[PDB]
Amino acid sequence: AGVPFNTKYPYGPTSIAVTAMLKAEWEDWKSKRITSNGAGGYKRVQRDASTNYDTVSEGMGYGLLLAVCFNEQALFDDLYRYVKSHFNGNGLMHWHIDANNNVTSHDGGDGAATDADEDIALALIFADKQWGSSGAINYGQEARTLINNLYNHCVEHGSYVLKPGDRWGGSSVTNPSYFAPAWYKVYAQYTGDTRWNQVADKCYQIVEEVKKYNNGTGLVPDWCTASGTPASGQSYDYKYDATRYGWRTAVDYSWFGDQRAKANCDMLTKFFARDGAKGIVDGYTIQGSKISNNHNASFIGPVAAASMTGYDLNFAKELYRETVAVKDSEYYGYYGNSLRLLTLLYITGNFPNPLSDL
Ligand SMILES: [Cl-]
Ligand SMILES: [Cl-]
Ligand SMILES: [Cl-]
Ligand SMILES: [Cl-]
Ligand SMILES: [Cl-]
Ligand SMILES: [Cl-]
Ligand SMILES: [Cl-]
Ligand SMILES: [Hg+2]
Ligand SMILES: [Hg+2]
Ligand SMILES: [Hg+2]
Ligand SMILES: [Hg+2]
Ligand SMILES: [Hg+2]
Ligand SMILES: [Hg+2]
Repeated sequence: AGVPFNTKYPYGPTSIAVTAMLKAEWEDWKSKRITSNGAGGYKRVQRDASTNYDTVSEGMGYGLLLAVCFNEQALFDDLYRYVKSHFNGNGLMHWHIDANNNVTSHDGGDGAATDADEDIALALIFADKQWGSSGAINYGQEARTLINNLYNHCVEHGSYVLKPGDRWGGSSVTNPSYFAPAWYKVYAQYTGDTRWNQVADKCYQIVEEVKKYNNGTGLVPDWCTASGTPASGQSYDYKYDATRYGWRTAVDYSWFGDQRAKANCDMLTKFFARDGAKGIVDGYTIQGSKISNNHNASFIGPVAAASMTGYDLNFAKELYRETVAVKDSEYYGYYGNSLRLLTLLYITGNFPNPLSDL
């Protein structure tokens, strides 16, 4: 079960590359990121020294996606027990918890962050399909409950706009890096709730609006309104949020053959081909202007993911090599190195649709 899946994506390349390397990188990530300290009897994904080993719900999502793909059931279950120990009044995880297991003050730590719970829900579907739900945790039941909570609290019911939190945002402000059409199609097929297809379509419509303002680069902003225009007081640049877009959105092409995903990801990949793999930096305006110049793991792997849609498979190979080569030092070892491992799973053929023949 799990890595190596030995599956072939139905569209695009099977891999742009490995199994031994992935397992070694997983053992390293697990050693550094997983702890029982401050985990309430369970396990949690901690951030790094730069934020004093706190936990964010997104990190729980990453850890569950990784743990199921690496066939780590006992660990998955303990991570999920920590998540459940932090569901808020809406059934969505508190977004920010300190190292002592207290929800944080002054930053809306009680509220949830949609991208985290979307990943947690997808990971639960994988767990159901890979291990079955008759054991200690009924993964399928937990997934259905979470998906229902996501739809009820995190989707505008008329427009289908994805909200960034359960108690704020929507058409006046949301986050393109949270957009996950392939996840939504899986939710629709797994649960039978077809409304998730309209949520996916709305994400593509937003990206189409953003094309009016991104000067043909394929870049997306960290935050924007439903008109694809700046969200007040929030970054409109392609920075540490937006970088996840190429990862989440290329998957719809590989799993479902979505031509909108390919058209968009080809644009993004083509933009990065201007400077090449070594030239990727950690901040651009959406018109392409560099605003930061660090070359790190938060930005390389997602471009490798976008490259899966086929703009240039030779460049894709170079991006794979760069993704492997650039690993962040440990003081800042949480975010980039997590995206690196997630994207490495995808671009090596080890992130199959959980509803497919595994
Ligand atoms: Cl997963
Ligand atoms: Cl993953
Ligand atoms: Cl949206
Ligand atoms: Cl949320
Ligand atoms: Cl949406
Ligand atoms: Cl939007
Ligand atoms: Cl896309
Ligand atoms: Hg995975
Ligand atoms: Hg997975
Ligand atoms: Hg939410
Ligand atoms: Hg959306
Ligand atoms: Hg937007
Ligand atoms: Hg895309």
